Amino acid sequence: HHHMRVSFMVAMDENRVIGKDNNLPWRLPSELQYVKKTTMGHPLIMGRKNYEAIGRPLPGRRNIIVTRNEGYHVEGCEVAHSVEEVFELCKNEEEIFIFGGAQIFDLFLPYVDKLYITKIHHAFEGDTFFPEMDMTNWKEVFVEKGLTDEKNPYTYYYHVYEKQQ
Ligand SMILES: NC(=O)C1=CN([C@@H]2O[C@H](COP(=O)(O)OP(=O)(O)OC[C@H]3O[C@@H](n4cnc5c(N)ncnc54)[C@H](OP(=O)(O)O)[C@@H]3O)[C@@H](O)[C@H]2O)C=CC1
Ligand SMILES: COc1cc(Cc2cnc(N)nc2N)cc(OC)c1OC
Repeated sequence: HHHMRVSFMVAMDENRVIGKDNNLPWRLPSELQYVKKTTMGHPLIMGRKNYEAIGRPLPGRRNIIVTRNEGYHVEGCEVAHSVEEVFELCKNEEEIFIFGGAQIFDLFLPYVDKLYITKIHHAFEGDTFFPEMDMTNWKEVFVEKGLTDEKNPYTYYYHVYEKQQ
């Protein structure tokens, strides 16, 4: 139905960990620079817990917060309460980025077209995971080594996948 391309933005470890105590388990500013680069001028779709961990709006992108809380408001952000209400707010967007966390990944699971996933080669302690996925009809179309250095102390790779509709 939806006219906008539903994309997933995620970084996860060797065991699909994406979260530790409502926080990222690693510090990788270069990966965030890639995220900022890839997502510029596009909607970011965030579960309320994800947004509040980030703490403030992110520049040059539509910020959309998913919550059941009907009284919930945030400055320079937009609040949706259902997948459909998002599709409404995004009815004229070309591409949209589901940005997390896990509950919000689960929610949009059946709608994903494209998949921007950063794979990190390390086993972090974590409580929050990226959902298991049926990769039938999916094709890896891109992969490249991330920048490892003093400020980015881990080995990671940028993967992009596309569902053959
Ligand atoms: N490594 C990565 O790429 C990423 C990691 N993370 C990490 O993941 C963790 C957060 O994930 P998680 O705990 O799942 O939190 P979420 O970001 O998914 O927040 C879930 C919230 O969204 C709202 N919500 C959930 N389902 C619905 C629904 N069906 N309808 C309306 N609103 C709904 C609820 O908000 P409310 O209770 O207010 O109504 C719920 O508390 C953190 O550790 C974070 O740092 C997050 C993004 C990316
Ligand atoms: C850009 O800053 C943040 C980003 C994220 C989520 C995230 C991080 N990386 C990737 N590849 N995908 C994602 N969805 C989660 C955060 O929570 C701590 C952030 O705050 C610093």
